[PDB]
Amino acid sequence: TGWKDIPPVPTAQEFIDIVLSRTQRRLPTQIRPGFKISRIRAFYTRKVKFTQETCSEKFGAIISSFPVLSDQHPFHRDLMNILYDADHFKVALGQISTAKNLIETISRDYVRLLKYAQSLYQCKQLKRAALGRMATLIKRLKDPLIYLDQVRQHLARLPDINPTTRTLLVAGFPNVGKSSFVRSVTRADTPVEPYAFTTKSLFVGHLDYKYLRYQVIDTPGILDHPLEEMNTIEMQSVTALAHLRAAVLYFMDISEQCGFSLKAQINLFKSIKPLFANKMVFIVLNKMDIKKFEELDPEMQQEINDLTKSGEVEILRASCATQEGVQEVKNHVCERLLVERVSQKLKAGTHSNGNIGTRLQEVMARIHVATPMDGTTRETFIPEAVKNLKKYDKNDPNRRVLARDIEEANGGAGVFNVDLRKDWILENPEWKYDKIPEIF
Amino acid sequence: PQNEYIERHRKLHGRRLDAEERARKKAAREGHKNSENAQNLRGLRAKLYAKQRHAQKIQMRKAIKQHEERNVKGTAKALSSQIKNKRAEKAARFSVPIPKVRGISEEEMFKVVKTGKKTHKKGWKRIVTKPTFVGPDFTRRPVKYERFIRPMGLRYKKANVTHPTLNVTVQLPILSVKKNPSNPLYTQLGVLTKGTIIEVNVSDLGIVTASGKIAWGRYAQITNNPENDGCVNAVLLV
Amino acid sequence: MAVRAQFENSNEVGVFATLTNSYCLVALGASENFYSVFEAELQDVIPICRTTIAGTRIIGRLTAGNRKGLLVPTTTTDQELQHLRNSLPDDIRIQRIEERLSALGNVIVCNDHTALIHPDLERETEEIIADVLGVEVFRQTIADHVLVGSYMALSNQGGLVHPKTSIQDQDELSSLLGVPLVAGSVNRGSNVIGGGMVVNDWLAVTGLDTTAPELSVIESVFRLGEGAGPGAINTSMKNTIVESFY
Amino acid sequence: MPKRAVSPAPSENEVDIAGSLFAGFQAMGLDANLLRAIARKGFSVPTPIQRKTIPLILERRDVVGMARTGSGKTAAFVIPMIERLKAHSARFGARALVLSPSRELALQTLKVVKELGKGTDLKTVLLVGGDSLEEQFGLMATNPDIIIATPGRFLHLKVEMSLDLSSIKYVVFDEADRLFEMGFAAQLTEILHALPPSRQTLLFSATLPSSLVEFTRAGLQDPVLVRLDAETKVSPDLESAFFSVKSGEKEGALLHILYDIIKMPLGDPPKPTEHSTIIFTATKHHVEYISNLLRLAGFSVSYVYGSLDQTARKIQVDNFRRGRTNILVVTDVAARGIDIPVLANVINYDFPPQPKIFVHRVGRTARAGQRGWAYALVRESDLPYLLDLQLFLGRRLVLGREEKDPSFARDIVVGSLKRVELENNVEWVNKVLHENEDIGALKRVTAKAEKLYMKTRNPASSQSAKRAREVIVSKGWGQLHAIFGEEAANEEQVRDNLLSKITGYKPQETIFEINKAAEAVRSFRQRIGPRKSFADPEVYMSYTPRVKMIRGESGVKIAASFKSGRFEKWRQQHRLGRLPQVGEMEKANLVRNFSLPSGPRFKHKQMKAPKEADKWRDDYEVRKKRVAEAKEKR
Amino acid sequence: KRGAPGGKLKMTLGLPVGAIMNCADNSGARNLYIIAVKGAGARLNRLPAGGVGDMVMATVKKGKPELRKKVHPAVIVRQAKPWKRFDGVFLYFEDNAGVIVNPKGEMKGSAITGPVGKEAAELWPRIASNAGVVM
RNA sequence: GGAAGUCGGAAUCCGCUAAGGACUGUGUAACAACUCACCUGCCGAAUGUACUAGCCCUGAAAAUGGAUGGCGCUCAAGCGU
RNA sequence: UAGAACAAUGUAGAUAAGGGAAGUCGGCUCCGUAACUUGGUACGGACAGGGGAAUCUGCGAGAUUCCCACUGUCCCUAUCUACUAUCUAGCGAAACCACAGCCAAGGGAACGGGCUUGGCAAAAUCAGCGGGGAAAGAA
RNA sequence: GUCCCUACUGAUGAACUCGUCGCAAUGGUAAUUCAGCUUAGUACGAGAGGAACCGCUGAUUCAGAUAAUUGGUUUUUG
Ligand SMILES: Nc1nc2c(ncn2[C@@H]2O[C@H](COP(=O)(O)OP(=O)(O)OP(=O)(O)O)[C@@H](O)[C@H]2O)c(=O)[nH]1
Repeated sequence: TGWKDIPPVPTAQEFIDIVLSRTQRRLPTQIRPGFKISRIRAFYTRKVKFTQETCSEKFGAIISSFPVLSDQHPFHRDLMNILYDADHFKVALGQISTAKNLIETISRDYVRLLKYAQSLYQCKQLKRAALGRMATLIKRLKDPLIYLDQVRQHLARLPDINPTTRTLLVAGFPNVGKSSFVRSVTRADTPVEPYAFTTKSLFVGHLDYKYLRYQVIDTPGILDHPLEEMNTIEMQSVTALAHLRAAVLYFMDISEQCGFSLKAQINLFKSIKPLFANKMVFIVLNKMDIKKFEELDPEMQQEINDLTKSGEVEILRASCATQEGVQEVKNHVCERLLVERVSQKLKAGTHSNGNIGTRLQEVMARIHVATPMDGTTRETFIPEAVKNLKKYDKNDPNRRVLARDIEEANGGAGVFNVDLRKDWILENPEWKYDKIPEIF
Repeated sequence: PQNEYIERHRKLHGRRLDAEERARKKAAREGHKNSENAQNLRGLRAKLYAKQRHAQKIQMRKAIKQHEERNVKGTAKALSSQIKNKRAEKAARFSVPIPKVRGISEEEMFKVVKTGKKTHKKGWKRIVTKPTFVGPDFTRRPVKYERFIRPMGLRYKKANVTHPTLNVTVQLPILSVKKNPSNPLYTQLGVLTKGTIIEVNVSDLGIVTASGKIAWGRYAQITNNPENDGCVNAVLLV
Repeated sequence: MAVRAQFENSNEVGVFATLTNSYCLVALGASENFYSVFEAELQDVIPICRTTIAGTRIIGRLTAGNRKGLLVPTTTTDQELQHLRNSLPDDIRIQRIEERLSALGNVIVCNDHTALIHPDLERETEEIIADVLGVEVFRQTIADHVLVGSYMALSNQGGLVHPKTSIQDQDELSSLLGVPLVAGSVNRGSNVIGGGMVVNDWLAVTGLDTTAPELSVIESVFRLGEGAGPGAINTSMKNTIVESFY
Repeated sequence: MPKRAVSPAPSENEVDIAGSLFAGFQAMGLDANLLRAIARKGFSVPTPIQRKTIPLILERRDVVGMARTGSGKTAAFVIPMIERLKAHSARFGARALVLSPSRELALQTLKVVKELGKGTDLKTVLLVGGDSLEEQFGLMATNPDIIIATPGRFLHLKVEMSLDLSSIKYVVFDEADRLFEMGFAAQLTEILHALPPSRQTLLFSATLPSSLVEFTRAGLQDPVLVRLDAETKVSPDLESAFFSVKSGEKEGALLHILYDIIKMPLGDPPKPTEHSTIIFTATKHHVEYISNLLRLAGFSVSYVYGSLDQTARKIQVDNFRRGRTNILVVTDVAARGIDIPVLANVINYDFPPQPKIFVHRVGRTARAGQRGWAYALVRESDLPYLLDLQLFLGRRLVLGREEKDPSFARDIVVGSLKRVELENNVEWVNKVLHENEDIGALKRVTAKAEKLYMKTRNPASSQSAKRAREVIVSKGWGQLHAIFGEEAANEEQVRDNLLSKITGYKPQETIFEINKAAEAVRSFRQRIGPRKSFADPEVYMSYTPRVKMIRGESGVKIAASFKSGRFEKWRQQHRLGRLPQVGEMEKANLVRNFSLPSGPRFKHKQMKAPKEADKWRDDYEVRKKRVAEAKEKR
Repeated sequence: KRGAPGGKLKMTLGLPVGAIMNCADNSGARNLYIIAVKGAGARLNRLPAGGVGDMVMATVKKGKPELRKKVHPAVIVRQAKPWKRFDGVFLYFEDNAGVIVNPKGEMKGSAITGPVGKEAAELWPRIASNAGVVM
């Protein structure tokens, strides 16, 4: 679902203040030298132990709240590795774990010391020693706490990407028209600014087509470089392109308005195709308003056609400024994703043994329609006022009066009193509001 | 939302219509609020606040002096790291299974002796409360000292030894107790008190002698009170 | 015309409402949102009555009837009968019946032509239903569920039955009823079709948790929202159903 | 309330073969009557446990027998018992005693001993909970020869009569592993203290927990612990594969096994089946969750967990053995309890802590020369336990596809799974979890159980952990499983290069650096940047080797020795006399007074007079006459 | 979300904690055993109890062995202890009976044996659908 | 990728000068823009940094309702001579 | 020793008389006949039942529904035993008693009851009584 | 191996001629928590999801009464 529920991580000083205040205010703090040595020992060992389990509980919460990189989906694992340096993540988490262990050991040793103490002064010193040594440990674990706070905040703000669902990976060279399509297709607020790397992360929007929900993932932008000398945000994009079963929509820019060349765009798409090994590749000539495809150099036309003549990589056309064909490309790609997934689902349901699966037969039962053999229909008593009726619209000025409006005008929800005799159709209209005799 | 949506909302709609004025008024009121806090709030919270403001003013004065100087103008970690990496690599590689089991402790030995002897003389036991160092895991003590009990929770085996000239503190094993200048009996039993001469292993430091030789043990004066501070701190006598 | 509504915050519409070709019964409670939705979809074309049955809001599961008549259980009191009679025109016969199975809306499903009843009703009740409704009454269980009133919604244009009805049961039921039947779900996987929906020849009111694919199925089966909605839509655009309810 | 009210019912099954530190029938030479009885029973040839044990018991040696349930341990210790007793004794005092965990096991022992001693005059008594303490009094008055009892009831009657057990010479502990798991240790020790030293001790079990080993060392005189040989060498006809699986993909991986790696037919099947899949899990909550998930997926699955009802377990096991269910999911303890027939398919869902437990769960199959398959799902956290399993089996580890044709039967081969379908299965699991709320609640329960079980599970070894880290670093962890196919190896590799070289990226700067926190992160990076045969084989001494407390029936805490006196009040009730002291002849009048019923034992025993007849009541005279009959019967 | 019904009026509670109950649905259990009551208020030594239409947590004591010894939420539909309805009618049922229900309010079974309390039918719409007799 | 004084590392100069830092903060994706440092005009006379010495506040408090002896006392009925 | 008021109590201990509750491992083969080596083998029959409460159809093969376990466990109900008692007429002790008897702070000697300074403070009784007027001595 | 004094608190009470109607120094002090409807599937949100103020109706505990009704107790020995 997300990682917004990870508790805030305090700094070193805030952590020490929290733990040493809880032990100050949640336990009694008055013992006297004229009391028994056993009770003095009990008081101080109670203080030390309480501080220990407080620190242990906070560290355990830190260790168990943060998601484990191992058990995540590969997309999320690589995304967090790029965004957070999983190496440093694991290092900081290990420091927290080791500090927890050492605090536990310090508490045990000083509990033994307090058992074998014989003076109130000595017990006080040993208690102050224990609490002081632990505080040194937290002060040392200053910086990992800051790193964990920052990673927690970014993780809580990170978008929810569903790894295995109908998804459209919107990708291409920078300033091609990626955000401009994503905003036109979904309700995602993805800045459409005319500068270069405007988008510095992955944006996600949601769509409805033929009563099905679709995901659209806008990627930042990829340059023409080998995948080894490659910048962090645009490796976030390549990870999105590499670990998502999806339809990749690669935007092509016929004009040189993007800031790059056609040949460079072709080279980049050829370089990224190995990751688009089997994902459904649709290249759409964005910005077909300025320079249409017909007004283009014949050898470049033939290169685009050669690019068509490979697998099931196909090219469409749309202008994300003249609201011209973004609708059409949307329906085309969504329908083909639908047909591919239904084909895969029916193949999966039909096993080699030939036995139809339970889910497949349930779908067949839900999709079959039953009709009477006689082929005779039944009469419908629909009144003519239905066909001569007018749709109610809440924005209309001269609507019907309506019960919500009358109750809001004549009171509220527990204030309006409804007259149940207003709809009483009688012989004489004045006979309503008449009290019925019941017993004689 | 999915990204830096607070800055997004700030860039699209801005701040509250009096955020800047509110902040300026709060900043201006900070001085009066600080004096009010320093003169009114009371009980461990004053103590904390005072100790803080002391640190802050010392920091501010140091920063001002450093800035004035620079505007007018126009190792122990290394040695400790070497020692710790040497130990770490030795432990990581050169570790092979070998028998090592500790003998049962003096407390249950005493309990067994009590099971063997019905009549308990009053105060026949006296546990040694000061921290001790023993060495061998199991040893049968002579009849003379067979009645001092040294608890495991009080037994120590390592000490933080400070070398002054090669200014560095290293955790080193304790070899033997040479003299405790408070009680000969404490010296014999291994009682570890303040100002106490102990023999400490100085293998990891790498001290070169007049004959060019490498030191493996030296005298160290324990200079703290291990009975109050749950640790042993000594200074090498070199 | 398919719409979504809740009584107070509950998705079960058929429990609190009963819709037919000539009248609408609405449970009386707190606000007027439910009544307002029903009237905005039926702008005085047929009478709509704020009624309580046996002092309850489950009038939908306690009342059974069609365009030609209405039946109430013996527990319903004379003032409630007077309210119903005064709100409903004379072209609708109202009668109170002494059935052992008081949940008439749970034991009887009736369109203007046929009725399917719980197999344990009495003989007197069977032909009194045949008299008041003027329909053919058959005893049958759907999906081995004996509460046809809660497990099936029926109209003169179609019928929605339990999602786990067999093909043999479904085509047998289609043969007897005379209208097409499709096994579908209402309110995101709920099996109580009758308890989660009221539907007539030109209106359906389901809960707010009813998903878009099953709402489209409902419209197609009951031939609603003009368009086409024969059920041939369900057969043709099967991709949505196989993807959503796989 | 009662979710984890006490503890996970299947706790653990600890085994200690270091307890090895203890040290035809006519050809065996039994009596003619016993021979005819065995021939009637149909035991034509003794089972291996019988062949190894009964001669020793006849040689009068205390023995501990490691044998599976259904191996015939019951007859194994009953036949020597009957051979030793061979007659009813006129002297008062029994000499045969067996302690069994549950009433069902006790009744099974009763049936066995009756069928094996048809004709011989031995008197055998059952002493289990739920029966009348007065009836047990009467049976002890009948003076049996063989006692078959549950220990708690045994102590109850022991305290109540202050019985003399000095005549007992033959003592048997049946399923002492279950006895100690259910918690009978202290009262068993008190029984042992009561028993005379001059006795022959038999102890039959499937496992040897350390507590049981200590108990045997305390109470047995030179135990010749026994065992078989299928309890050591994993049948070479067992072929094993190990699958690196993720926590969120665990259930999806289990179904890919069932679907694409096993070809498991769906629906009710048309003596086990050809497929015969058992699934070994960690706790009963995983048992229920996996059972319901499989059933929704369409799989003919029977579930057996620890604290399941007797009738339910019987029905499920009977279905599995008759082949009506083809999948059977058990934890460890339910598996040990149930007699499992020959299996072809074993799936280890949660990895076992002990390699010996793994050996048992995989010796569950591949028997009598018939080939067996063992698929085990392993996670990164269980990888150290996998390496401990490697050390125990002495086999070589093949990670991914380091070898072109690894022999899965003799090599421990670990690999991943078809990413394509693995994902189409994990999506299905996510969908069903989002749809069915009961499955979601079960999944949350098993998540909590996973946390608790990980917390309470025994630790691994340091070298195993270190080399587990090394394997995780190594490439062999992440590629497909050799099974799939070399062509797959081709296509996976077609892109695996770029995919792996993306996964292995070291960021230059974090997004936070892309303030004081930024300076702290930069300092953190600056601080934690990366750090810059010859021996004689003949004689080389190597390193590796070559008021006491007891719980009562009510459950309320009760003192060990609490003579309520109700036995003396029983005596007063039925005006009896002094009991026959040990040695004195059985007293036939008392035997006739309290001997036994006429066979079948009903439970429904209330004779209550009907209420007084009322004149206004319809059946006035009839009620009057039945009331009169009732007062006549009195 | 805690299964405490809203809008429930005062009525006499006659089924305390640890109470044996008949089972009214076709789920495979014959009796239930109330151990806890949702929405109860812990007083000094006061035993919680529930009336018709109140959710409790029950453990099955007899029935289908597969479901035996399992714990489920339940809502009670019939109460032998007399109580008064706001029309001034004091009434009681022949036994104590409830139905197994998930925390949202959906029944595991498909039918209810015998009548159903009016309060339960009003509070839980699913029971009104699965009910044949309402009194 | 972009980094123009202000995400970072190191140096940190000259001219015009009245004076202006290869910049003290705000701000942009980068600019831009504002602001500080410093300087000028108006105003007009004493300021302002660090210490010291008195009195006062804080510098820690539990658990029946109470104590400069009490009432009460403020250019005292408190403090110093 | 006798009258008035209401008079059937409570506690404790024993007692198999019953109930509520807690725990569970609780609910759900034999006789006769036929061949074979004295014992088994096949065939035929019976078993793996009652008591109580009820419902529905016309006493009815009448049909249908519900309850029967133990525990060295607790509590409750039942029986027995003992002590249990306001006023009035008459008769009628004893223990104990320096004098007293309201509180809070202070009264260096873990000391207050009489002293300081403060709260206060109004006859004579009856009933209930749960606080005080009793305690150490120290290695 | 050591039935009295006073406190609490009702209930009485002589002196002011009895009685009726009142004032109020002083003392004590009381209410608590949760839920449901509307707001509203609204604000907010890519999605998943998801409030609050006004208004209205209940329930827990505590406290003070009460016996129409509905259960229970019988020396009413009816
Ligand atoms: N005329 C025209 N302008 C377009 C079209 N698509 C995008 N643009 C312009 O492109 C500029 C921004 O493009 P974005 O959509 O932000 O580009 P991007 O590919 O998402 O890359 P980023 O800049 O990193 O977000 C604006 O000036 C848009 O008007 C198009 O089809 N036609």
